Amino acid sequence: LSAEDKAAVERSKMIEKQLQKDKQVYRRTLRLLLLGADNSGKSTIVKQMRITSGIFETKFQVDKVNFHMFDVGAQRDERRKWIQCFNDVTAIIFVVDSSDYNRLQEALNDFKSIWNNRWLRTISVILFLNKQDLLAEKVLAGKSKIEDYFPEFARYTTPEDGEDPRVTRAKYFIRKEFVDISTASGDGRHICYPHFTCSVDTENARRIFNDCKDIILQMNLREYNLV
Amino acid sequence: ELDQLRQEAEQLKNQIRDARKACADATLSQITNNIDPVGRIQMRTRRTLRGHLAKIYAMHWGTDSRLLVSASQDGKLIIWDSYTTNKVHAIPLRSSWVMTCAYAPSGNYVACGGLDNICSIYNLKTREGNVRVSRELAGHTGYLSCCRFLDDNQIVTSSGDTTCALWDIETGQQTTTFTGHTGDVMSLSLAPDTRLFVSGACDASAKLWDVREGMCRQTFTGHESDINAICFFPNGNAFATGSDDATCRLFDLRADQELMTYSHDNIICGITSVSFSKSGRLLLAGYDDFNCNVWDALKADRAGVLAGHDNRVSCLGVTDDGMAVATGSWDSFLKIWN
Amino acid sequence: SVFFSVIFMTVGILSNSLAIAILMKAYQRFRQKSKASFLLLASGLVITDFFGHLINGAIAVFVYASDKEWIRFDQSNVLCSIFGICMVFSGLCPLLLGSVMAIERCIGVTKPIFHSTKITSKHVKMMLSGVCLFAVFIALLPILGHRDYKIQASRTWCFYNTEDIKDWEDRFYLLLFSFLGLLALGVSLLCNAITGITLLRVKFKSQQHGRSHHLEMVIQLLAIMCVSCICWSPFLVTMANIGINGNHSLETCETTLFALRMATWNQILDPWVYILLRKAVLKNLYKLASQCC
Amino acid sequence: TASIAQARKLVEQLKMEANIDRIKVSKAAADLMAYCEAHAKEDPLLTPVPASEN
Amino acid sequence: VQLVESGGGLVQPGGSRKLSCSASGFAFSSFGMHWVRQAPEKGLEWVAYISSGSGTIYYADTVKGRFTISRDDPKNTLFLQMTSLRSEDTAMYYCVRSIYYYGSSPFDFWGQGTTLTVSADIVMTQATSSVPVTPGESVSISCRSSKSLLHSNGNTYLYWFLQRPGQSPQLLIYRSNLASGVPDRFSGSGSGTAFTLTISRLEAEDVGVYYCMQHLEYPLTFGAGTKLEL
Amino acid sequence: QVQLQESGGGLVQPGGSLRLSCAASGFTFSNYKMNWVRQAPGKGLEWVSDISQSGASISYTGSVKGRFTISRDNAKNTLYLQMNSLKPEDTAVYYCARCPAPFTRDCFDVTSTTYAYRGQGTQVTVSS
Ligand SMILES: O=C(O)CCC/C=C\C[C@@H]1[C@@H](/C=C/C(F)(F)COc2ccccc2)[C@H](O)C[C@@H]1O
Repeated sequence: LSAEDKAAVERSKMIEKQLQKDKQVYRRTLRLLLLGADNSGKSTIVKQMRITSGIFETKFQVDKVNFHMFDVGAQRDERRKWIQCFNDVTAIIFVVDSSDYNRLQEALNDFKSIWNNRWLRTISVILFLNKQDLLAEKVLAGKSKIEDYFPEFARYTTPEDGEDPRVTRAKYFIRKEFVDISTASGDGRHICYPHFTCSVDTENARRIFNDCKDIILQMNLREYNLV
Repeated sequence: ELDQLRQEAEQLKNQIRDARKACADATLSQITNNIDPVGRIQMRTRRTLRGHLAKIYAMHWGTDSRLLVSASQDGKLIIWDSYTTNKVHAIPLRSSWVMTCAYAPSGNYVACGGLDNICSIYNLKTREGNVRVSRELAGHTGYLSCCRFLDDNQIVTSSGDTTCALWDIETGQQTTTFTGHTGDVMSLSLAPDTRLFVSGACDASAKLWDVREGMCRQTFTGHESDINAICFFPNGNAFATGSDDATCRLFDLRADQELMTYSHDNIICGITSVSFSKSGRLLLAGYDDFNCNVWDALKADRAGVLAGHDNRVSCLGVTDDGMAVATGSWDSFLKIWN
Repeated sequence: SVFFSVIFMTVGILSNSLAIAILMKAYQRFRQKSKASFLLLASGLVITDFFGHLINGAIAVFVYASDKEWIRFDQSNVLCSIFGICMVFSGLCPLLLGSVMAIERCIGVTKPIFHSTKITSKHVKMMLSGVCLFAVFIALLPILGHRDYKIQASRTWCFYNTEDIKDWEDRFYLLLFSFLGLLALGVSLLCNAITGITLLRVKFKSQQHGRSHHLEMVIQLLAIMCVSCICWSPFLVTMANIGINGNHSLETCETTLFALRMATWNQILDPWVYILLRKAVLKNLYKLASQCC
Repeated sequence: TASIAQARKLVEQLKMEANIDRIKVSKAAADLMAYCEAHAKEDPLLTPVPASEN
Repeated sequence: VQLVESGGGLVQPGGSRKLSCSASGFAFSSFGMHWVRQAPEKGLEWVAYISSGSGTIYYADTVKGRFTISRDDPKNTLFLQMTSLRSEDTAMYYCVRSIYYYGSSPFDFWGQGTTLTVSADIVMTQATSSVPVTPGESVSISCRSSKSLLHSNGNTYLYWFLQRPGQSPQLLIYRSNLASGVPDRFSGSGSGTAFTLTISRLEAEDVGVYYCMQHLEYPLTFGAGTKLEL
Repeated sequence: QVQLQESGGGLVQPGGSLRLSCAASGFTFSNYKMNWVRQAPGKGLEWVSDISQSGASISYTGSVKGRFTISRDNAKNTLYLQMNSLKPEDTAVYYCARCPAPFTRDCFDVTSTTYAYRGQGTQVTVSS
């Protein structure tokens, strides 16, 4: 090996040390995905976190823990391709407008397609039922309800385990439908995380932190079990 | 009046179909029965390169069979040396969501891009020593899937917005634009003549475009699912395409029809990367079954299995001289086989 | 007596081989999802235990082959010293590594984000290197004190001087072994208990639907807290009693030999209870044995 | 109205593609076989090359 | 790229002096540094070499123990502390940058240097020292070494440096492989032992002294240098 | 080439019945999921129903839950959708979509706007 081979080996060792430092910095931070239809108010959720680019990154801090949330900025309606690149992330937050019933079926279909993915089957999904006040006002007005949209709502009752019982029954039925859709072909390797929030709720960061902590705990348990 | 144009297009499609079927006198299998079989070509891991902090997505060999460029989803372009195992360069990317990379034939520029919808070409022979952003061009409204170098001044880039364009490194503007496919473009493959290049998209269609004339000359719709891989034959007369149907199809430009369909009952995972050797007999296809398969271009028989990966085989590439073949998967390991 | 020794050696070799195989198979897959620090520490523990059991079995076979004539194959007192070092090492390694692993598991269960972001793989590697250096230093400590290991009354194993204890340094050493093992066992027990309590509290409060990975961990922790205690506590208690009383001990070397045998059963069963006694590992080994026969 | 323009462009593309000449399969197969037989001697993957050249 | 040296001058025998060198226009931490001396009316002579991050340091056998080279990456600076200066140490020192990889160009940029006045291995030798030639005729400079520089990998460790009166030595060929910034008129040929530098057209700015250097090992040894008068 | 020819449809009086057909050719019909999607004039693509490869897994939307009956035939490689009790809310274009990835439990973009594997769709209108 000449004097050049040793210099190349030293440069390779320096690059390896730099890559180790970059990997440590990458491990210190956590990554999250954000998905949702155009009708959903994900922009308000991004803007409230004050604690032609196809990708947008938002860096925030919760309990001295960094979080980088990545969201689609400018892409077409296709999702089957770029969804495989966002794998291995800590969690995925799917925003849904629970007020409008027309776009609810499309959101349910999208959630079912994302949950039953073959490559993303090892990543949990977080759901935030945004715009609860609008849904409450709409269901209390009496103009439109979930009866004409879903017949099962006519045979569903509130579980035994300042809000009117109508809104409670509606949100519990929505959560039950989401759980029944998620448990389908789940295999127990990843669980969903449903939560209720609005466009003014500031406690969403604590919920995201708790969900990420539970996901990391489940991953550590799966690692210890050698599944 | 849309019904008239619809029935006219249908009649034209039927005419093209019955004109192409008349040229199918015999299949390639009936002619390649007397030739001797290729046999089980056993391959061993000659080199193992580690250091990637994320999943390996794209790789490309330069003019020589020594240097190699690879991309990692952490925003890192690595320059590997297959002979000395030492890392040559490490380019930090501004966007980590990279999905493609290319090496110029002159060995001076390297392109990259992805979900950021911005194609960044960096210079490797910068007088200042450090890597500097040479040309960061934008304009596409979709994710970049593949990029290739035609010369030291022009570049071809694919995008998810179904519209491709030939970019100039000197000015950074679309020189020639094409019509586009029916779905998002997935992969490109240049011809050895550098004047034509065939592209495969999600519409199960492979279209051959020209550098001078911005239009498609032929169209192949033999597949049944999204085409994720494509590679042109060393002679420039045919090209193989791999889809998610666990089947590969060899379309010949001169014949303008499918000639060979590589498939197996036990194989169900889709094809991710396709590359040809210097002669073209060995076709190496990466599958999502954690293994790579070598097939014969004439006998269509399995010539070998590579199980040196523990995740989906995301990329593979054969050198220009056929000395070694690199394979990179999501396991952050780059295995260079004989 | 040599029959039991070679049987234990063979069983330990097979257990360590199976553990290394399963740990490599698990590391070839879990390295892409997590840090795989648990798998690396388990592999290192199994490797060092295998080497210790190999060295000890080879030395025991060499001794039994010479009809226990230490005056024949040992004139400069070189083999007995290495035997003692390789029996102060094996011991204190299988215990410090387990304590560090229990601490890491407790930190990951109580503070997952802290173990995932703050704790890196390089830190775990440096901790493992430091633990190995401390173990080999304590093993080389009697050699660096103008003394050496004395032949026990069993004439089959060299260790710290147990008979004719009149000075205070013999006492120090016997007592340091006993403590760097008692403190490690206590720390491991406390960490496992805290982890089990945390798992039970986080499971009893949640009623989503489950415990597919919590019950197995609780059973493993309980089995460890049982067997490690029942095995290592009598040996360390006997050693502490001999060190604090000297020659005034009541029982003979038979109790020491029984405690030694129970301890070598810790590290023959340690890879079993840590890797081989997992449901996935059990079914995989069963399928392999079925398809192989 | 953008559908009529797309339909006209598709019709024109099909008309321009229908004039492309095509040949038989036997000639292309023979050409590929000749190319493979000529380049077999220049393929270290097909013909095992000794370690002295690697 | 600029390499400004300072600290030279007159020094009494037995004293000490720290020659500073400020680098600009490039990544100082990426390139390895070389201190090379040149005696008045004589050839070149390598003194010391340091790598990136101070991980590998080498000195010439004649200056071992006396000189000490160091580099600071935060300030992008280089220093060479000298001890026990002798009467022979009067020379002009030059700081050169060199990066090592496949397709690189070591010793591509030579600094201005600074003057300092006081009071067995491979060696390169040249048979000819002065070649009078008209500016309309080709030039062929031959050279021979004592050991075959043809390594097992096949790389030829041969470097040519053209030093002009008043300017710094300029790199012409780093490996047959022509370097950057020089015309195509220069070419190199020969075997692992004998080497030949061919200049097709001799211009008015090509006059100077050509020095040969080998890089098979860390200890370097320059040749006598062939001067062209015109 | 993926061929999806649509048949049936038209103008139907309220309270009638229909039987829409979807002819799949050029691929193994028993290895792809088949979906029925609706498109209203001036609205977006809304998913209606879907059937898996083996015909065991079937699902419908809540708007017509229990009203329609979907079936598949691998021997003839044809999809059928029997619609009963049609209301004026069913005036829309029906599309027969296919999943691209075979042997998969599902696929993305089953109700996208522009899809290369979607037919022309039949216009089912109802008025009185
Ligand atoms: O019983 C006899 O007569 C022979 C004496 C046994 C000496 C070593 C036992 C060997 C075992 C290894 C044991 C060990 F793990 F190295 C010991 O660990 C420790 C226990 C406590 C104190 C320090 C060390 C092999 O598996 C088999 C071999 O018997």
